[PDB]
Amino acid sequence: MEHEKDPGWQYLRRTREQVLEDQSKPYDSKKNVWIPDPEEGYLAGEITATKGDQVTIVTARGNEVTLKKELVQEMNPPKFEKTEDMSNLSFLNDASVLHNLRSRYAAMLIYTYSGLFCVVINPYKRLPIYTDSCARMFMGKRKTEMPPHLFAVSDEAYRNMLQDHENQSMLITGESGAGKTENTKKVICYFAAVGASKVTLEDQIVQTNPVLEAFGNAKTVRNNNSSRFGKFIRIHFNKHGRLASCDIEHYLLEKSRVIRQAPGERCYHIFYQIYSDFRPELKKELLLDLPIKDYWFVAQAELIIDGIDDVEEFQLTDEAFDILNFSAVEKQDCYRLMSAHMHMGNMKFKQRPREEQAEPDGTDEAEKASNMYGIGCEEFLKALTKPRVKVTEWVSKGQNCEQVNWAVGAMAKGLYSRVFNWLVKKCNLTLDQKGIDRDYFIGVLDIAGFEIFDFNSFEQLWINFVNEKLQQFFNHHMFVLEQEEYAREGIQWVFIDFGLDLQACIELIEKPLGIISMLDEECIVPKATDLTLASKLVDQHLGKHPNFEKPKPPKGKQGEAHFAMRHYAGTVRYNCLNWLEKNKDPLNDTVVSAMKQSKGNDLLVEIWQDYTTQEEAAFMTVSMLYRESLNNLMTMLNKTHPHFIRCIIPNEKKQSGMIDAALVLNQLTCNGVLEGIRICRKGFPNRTLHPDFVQRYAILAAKEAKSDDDKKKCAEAIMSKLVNDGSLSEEMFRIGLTKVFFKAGVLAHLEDIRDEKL
Ligand SMILES: Nc1ncnc2c1ncn2[C@@H]1O[C@H](COP(=O)(O)OP(=O)(O)O)[C@@H](O)[C@H]1O
Repeated sequence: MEHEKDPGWQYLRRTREQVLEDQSKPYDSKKNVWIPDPEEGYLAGEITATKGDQVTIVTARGNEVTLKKELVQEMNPPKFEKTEDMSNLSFLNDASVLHNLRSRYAAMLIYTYSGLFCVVINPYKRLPIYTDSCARMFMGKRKTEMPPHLFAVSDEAYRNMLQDHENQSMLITGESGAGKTENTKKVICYFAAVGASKVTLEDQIVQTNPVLEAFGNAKTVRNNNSSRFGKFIRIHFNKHGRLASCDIEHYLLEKSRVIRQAPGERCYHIFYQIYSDFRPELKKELLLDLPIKDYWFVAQAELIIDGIDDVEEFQLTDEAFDILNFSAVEKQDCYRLMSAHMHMGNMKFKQRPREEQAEPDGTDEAEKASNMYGIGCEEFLKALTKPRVKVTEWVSKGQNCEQVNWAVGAMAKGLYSRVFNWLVKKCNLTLDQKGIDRDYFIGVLDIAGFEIFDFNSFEQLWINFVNEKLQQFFNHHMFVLEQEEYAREGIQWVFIDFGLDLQACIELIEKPLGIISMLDEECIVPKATDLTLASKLVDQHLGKHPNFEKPKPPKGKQGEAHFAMRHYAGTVRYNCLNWLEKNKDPLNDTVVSAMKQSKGNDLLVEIWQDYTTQEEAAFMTVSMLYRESLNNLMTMLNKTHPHFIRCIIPNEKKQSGMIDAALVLNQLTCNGVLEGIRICRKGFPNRTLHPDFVQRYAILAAKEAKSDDDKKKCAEAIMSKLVNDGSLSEEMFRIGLTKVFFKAGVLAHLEDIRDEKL
């Protein structure tokens, strides 16, 4: 044809010869089954005997086991090998979902539908499925008429927007390394392609990527180019489909990374880009006269990334600034602040014997940082070692070396955070051009899933709270669609909103004197500590809220913990150490004041404009800003039609084609996929329009099938015969106004009788 000529088609759908070979395997619906297996998650076997509540099974490895029947899962026939939408399987169970995804992944078919979910398993290699010619194949095509692909989901959202006159959202989730960033970039490019009719808006949208990834992405153990911030990117269009504008919102930037690197990790890419040989004189202008290995804040672990050329990356970043209309002075002032950060991390201090007051231990690095900030080194060091506190008089407050080091790290994190916020805001101004009406938008949300670590803190609480909200959002969306379908089919049975399954945990976190409220209140109580917070939380909730628990003893390498919560993804042990400090984000106000007075670095003055000093003043916690931000995100998502992309990391080795079955099953458990298949299975997983049912099953009831001119009455007549024959129960189906609805396993049984009689 023409589809089959494109190189991407072999990575989208098997040939007829590969399919017939897939379907050419021995199979007995009553013999071949799946059993639990520690290594492989599930293992194929054959029932050789059955005895009451038990079954004897020879597994694929040859051994013989005896199991309770409740552990045995039905295996799908080979005609369902590599099925494109798993809600079509005859048997909707965990073992079959795992098998189908693994079979597709082995053939580098990385996209699979699962009803409302689009699952994508990271290929860890280049696939030719994202080219212009591949994208054009999906434009205007019915999603059900094309193989699974990110572009089919994207094009359906775009057509929905135009035909339904409603905003859309694309929610992309998954663990670190699963593929979120890559999918997000390709979605944005697809929308910029379909919405495009001497520097175009589309060009500038794309150029945000090098800038935002230089300052917001870093090498981690899990991912060489890990985005350390969540993001919501809205692509605005007029009512004719024309690209109009784009805006970006960022969430939870990882601030600790600019002062600390764990083994195997790097700081944000930008420091190594600036230092690279792309612009050799830049190091000299920035007074970066030591090897990069000697700058403590960026050199605690790795300095290079296998496969990444920081020279070429910096060229792309430096050019992107220009394309995005940053001025030469803005760009240089930005680079100077990055230099200042590296110099600050190398400043040393000491105390003389029996002195509590820190003094500089040499001043060369402080002078270089001050030069980058455009301020005097003496006032900078005085602000740092002897800050002033208003109490109606300015008093000087002494600092020891521990306090100075704390203050330097806090300043460096808060200054970097504000540079990043400024880069986003500047991008947003560039991308907001005159010309095209902003009638609708599609919002792309890319943020990490649940995080359950050995040690869970304030940052994990917020990301897990976010994901409770997002999973409830999915559950509610699924519930509304089911309810609306039954309603218009005249089959309404009354069921409770699936989103209520997450509401108790959400309330524990978000209600008055729930977790966040108690933190906000305690953070301002004189003499309060992390321990008084924790006792208050236990006092308010333990034994009164079922999702609040005392934590298990530190098994394995779990740290100490003050309380535990039962999240959607499991039980999380939280440690409240430093939560009061994290919630207030205190800075050295005297240092900020000196920076806001700088005459040598206008960008430095700009990025502190959101901060009010003591002198300017003469309360908003972090969680209050986060709560407002999340509430605004959710209010907006609930005024859109959402689409769901679930990225899966296949293994821990960045190995293409290899599946770690335990790791994959765990993600499918925690990301809603397996629970969605269960909920599907327990309802009416299958629906067939009356005419197609009549043609499908006439042979089982040929007189009934032709008994009436009205196709609905013919379908009813067939079903009445099956119920009369005993080969169907009235409970197993429902006749709708336009479709027949089938409980789990009922359609397959009807296929069995149809094939037998055939
Ligand atoms: N669809 C894909 N095609 C090619 N490579 C991919 C794809 N998805 C992920 N990768 C690879 O895996 C790495 C991690 O993916 P990424 O999207 O950065 O994960 P996440 O953003 O979820 O942390 C990428 O840098 C890239 O090498």
